[PDB]
Parts: sequence; structure tokens; C-alpha cells
Amino acid sequence: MSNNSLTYFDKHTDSVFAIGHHPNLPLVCTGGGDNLAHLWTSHSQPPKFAGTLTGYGESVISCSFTSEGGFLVTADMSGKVLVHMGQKGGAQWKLASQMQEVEEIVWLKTHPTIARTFAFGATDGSVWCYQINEQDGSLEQLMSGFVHQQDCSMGEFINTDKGENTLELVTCSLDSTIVAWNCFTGQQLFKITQAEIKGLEAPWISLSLAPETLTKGNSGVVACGSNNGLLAVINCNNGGAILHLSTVIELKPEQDELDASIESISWSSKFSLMAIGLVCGEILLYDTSAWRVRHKFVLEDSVTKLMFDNDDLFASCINGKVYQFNARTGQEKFVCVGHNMGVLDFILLHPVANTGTEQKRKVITAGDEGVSLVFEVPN
Repeated sequence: MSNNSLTYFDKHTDSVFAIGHHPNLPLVCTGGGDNLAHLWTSHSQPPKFAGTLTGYGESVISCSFTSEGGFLVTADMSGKVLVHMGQKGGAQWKLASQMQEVEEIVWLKTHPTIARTFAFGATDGSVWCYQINEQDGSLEQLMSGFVHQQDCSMGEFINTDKGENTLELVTCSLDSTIVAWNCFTGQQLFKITQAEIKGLEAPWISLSLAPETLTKGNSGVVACGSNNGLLAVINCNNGGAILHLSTVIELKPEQDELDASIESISWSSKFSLMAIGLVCGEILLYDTSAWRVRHKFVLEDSVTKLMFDNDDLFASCINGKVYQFNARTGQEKFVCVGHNMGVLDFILLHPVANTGTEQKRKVITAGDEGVSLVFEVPN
């Protein structure tokens, strides 16, 4: 009950803000407040160090590999984006190109299914989508859009279901607007304003695409999430029609307004559930047909990330633990302990091949203390 981790990586000298994993190689990338990115392996004790990435003007806040496994894309708070090219079957990562089109990047993300593609949003509200040349790793801009009038807090690709050439992105802003884009043309498909949500002010924070298996084939249903407790579930394939809208919490007197902030959203197709996690530490599991809460968990402190995986819900917390819940029962099974300060992000890894052996999943964290921890978790 103090540290049940398997191993760790602690080369960062400041907060570990982002963590990404290669789609096929046992390779982690973490980005930190020391303006560095470190590569290390996820299959050994202790991790093997695989290199340090340099060139940033600020803290690194995004690390993600492209879906096909070529290229690492990293972003920092001075607005720089760097592209490293995988060489020697992922054994060496060479800087291929870089850019700096904005003052500060909030969020990046590499498209889950279309090769060599990524998008990012900035504090000035702008939205950018790029592709990466397969041969030399050069940058190819698809679009640049300036519609949001405050910070572009999050983006999420949609219709990821339809092959290359169907490249669509939903972005949201603290100015209450939500926009969908055709990334290839830079065309704004629809834009949600206060007018569409009863005139409510709703500075958006979180976005999450629903699995098609839960929406009867619709590959464009997105749950949103504001910093004052507003949940909107929108149909991006029907002009952003609102499928659900509610305030998810009734705050207590003089309780923090940001306590209602929806920090993370995750869907479960298996259980027809959508979980949201709040700054006040509440975790709410919604039935995705009736949009009513099914289970409610309450953590000691702020939820920082939620992730459904098989029968479980994983939840990282700013108290420095990662909790694992039985998605069906609601029972706490297992808590990852050993961090001093908060867990800012995490990934979950499965054993690649079925060996007729049990083989546990791994949670690997991004710690505010500058430490990543590797946990083996039940079933």
C-alpha cells in the first residue's frame, strides 16, 4: 500500500506532461516541463533508455506516434511542432522537420487510423491539420482555420471509419463554440454556438468520439464537456444536432465553479456506457441509450483521465493514484500507488500475442513529479 509498481522511468527533471506509445513497437515517449522528450521501452525492467529528443522552446505537452508507426510528432508550449522519422525499424528517431506557426499549442493528436496525419489547436483559437511525407518526413499543410475566438481546448477526429480521404476533425473552444472541419479543404462543416445550447455559456474542455458499435453505425457521435459541468452529445453527421444536453452536477454552496469541470470522457461499447470525470473528483457512468447515470464514483481529488478497457474503467487522479473499476459492478478492483504527486496522463498496454498464458495489462503513467511508473494490473 505505498508502491506496487513494476518499474519506473525518471529521467525528466520536471513534470511529465504527455505520454505516447508506438502502435507496434514497445516504445514509450514522454514529454516534460524540462523542455525535453525521452524515448524508453515498455517491455523491460528497468526500461531501456532509447534516446532524448531536443529542440523545444518550452515544455513538451504532446507526444504521439502516427498510426502506421512511422514518425513521432511532438508539440510544446512555445508553439513548436517537431517531427521525428523512425529509422532502422524504429531503432533510431531522426528529426525530419519542424515548424512554429502559433504562440502556444493546446493539444495535438495524430489521427488514429489515417497514416501520417495530425492536427493541433492553439491558445489563439486556431486549428491546424498536417500530413507528413512518407519518404523524407516533410510537412504538408492541409488546413489552417481561425474560427474559434478563444483557446482551442481540444480536438477529436471523427468518421475515422471511412478510409483515407475521409479526414474530418471536431474542435472546441472556451468561447463556447464547436466546429467540424473537412481537413482536406479547410471547410467548416458546421459550428455550434450558445444559440444551439439555450444561450448557455459553456467553455468546452473535453471531447470524445463514440464507437460506431454503440451508435448504430454512426461514426460521428461526439461527447463534449465544459468547464462548468455542461455535457453535450452531438451528431456530427447531422450538422451537429444535439442528441443530449445536461448539467451533470449540482454544486454545493460556495463550492468551486471549476469543480464542475469535465476533464475526461471515455466510452464503453461493451457496456453501453459513457463515463465522465470531474475536477471535484466525481466519476459518472451514463447509460448511452437513456442518458441517465448508472454508477457514480467519487475520488479524493481531481480526475485527470478516464479510459475504458474491456471490463474495467481506469481513472487517473491528481492525488497520484490510478484507480481501476469493474465497469459492470462499480466495485473498486485495484489501485496503482507509488506516485508522490499527481498523475497527469497514462496509457494502457496489452500483451500483443495470446500465449495461453495470463499476461497482465500495463498502466504506464505520466507523473507531475517527473516520474513515469509502470503498473501491472489485474485480469
